[PDB]
Amino acid sequence: GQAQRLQTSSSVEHGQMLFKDANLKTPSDVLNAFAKLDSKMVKSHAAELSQLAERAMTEVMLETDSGKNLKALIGDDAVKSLAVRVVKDYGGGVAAAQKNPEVRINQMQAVFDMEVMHLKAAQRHIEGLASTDLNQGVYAEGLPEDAFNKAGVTNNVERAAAWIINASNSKGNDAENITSLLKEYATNGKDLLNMDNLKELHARLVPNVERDYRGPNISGGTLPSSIGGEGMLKQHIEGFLKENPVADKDLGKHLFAGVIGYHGFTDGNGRMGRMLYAIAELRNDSFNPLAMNAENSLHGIK
Repeated sequence: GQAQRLQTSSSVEHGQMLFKDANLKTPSDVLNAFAKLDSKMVKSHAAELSQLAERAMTEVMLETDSGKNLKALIGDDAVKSLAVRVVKDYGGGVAAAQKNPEVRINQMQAVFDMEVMHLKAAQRHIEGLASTDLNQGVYAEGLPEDAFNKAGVTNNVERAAAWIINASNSKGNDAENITSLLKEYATNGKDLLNMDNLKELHARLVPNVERDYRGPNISGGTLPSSIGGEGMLKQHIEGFLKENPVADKDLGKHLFAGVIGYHGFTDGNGRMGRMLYAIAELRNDSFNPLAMNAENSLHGIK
């Protein structure tokens, strides 16, 4: 039955079962079979055929050169999630599987290639910071106390809170939450180089942010897809910053650059980036507020 077929390990066994064809050996073979289906069969099994087309298109896409390029950048889970959404958006469902799957597969490789280009453009800038002097020039430029700390507090945790609060134009209860979270992560020993930990912080810092999918920009824009940007942030902190360790006094900068520069969240990137910078600073017994020039140099967004 359909329920049995859905639990197969891939579209190949699923197709073999549904199409009663043991000669189907690849996901391309499965897609090529769609043109051969009689019209009544296509109507009576429309729901399952939509699932199977999506599974087979996804599998084909993950083995393309661009699919492997994305895998290299953001890893298996993230590329699979992305591949499914692109197939849903561009794959054309059962009707396109019947009529012209190769056209769809080609179009989706162009979508993936655009995404790869955009992630790599951010990556050149962000990983480039590991070879720049972040203590001179703009990378060093600071903010006058009076711009964010009118009250004139001296304790570094309160100064960092004021800086974050001012940058987010945060008020009342929202500002109190920023302050509480900062104190909490300054002292809780939680590993920042862990995307799960960052998503938990983000959820409390930016409550009821909307989590909606944003796909690759193929219109001229360079914004990463939502999945792509989150995958790059994850690989940045769990991979790049571990293989190429940075100095404690520079970690905040690299976290700030990574979050905002890769667009690691659907919203509240600025708040997260500043919160991670401040936490890194405080754990290094310091707090140096960033000049706007320095923020712009770090995240590289224009």
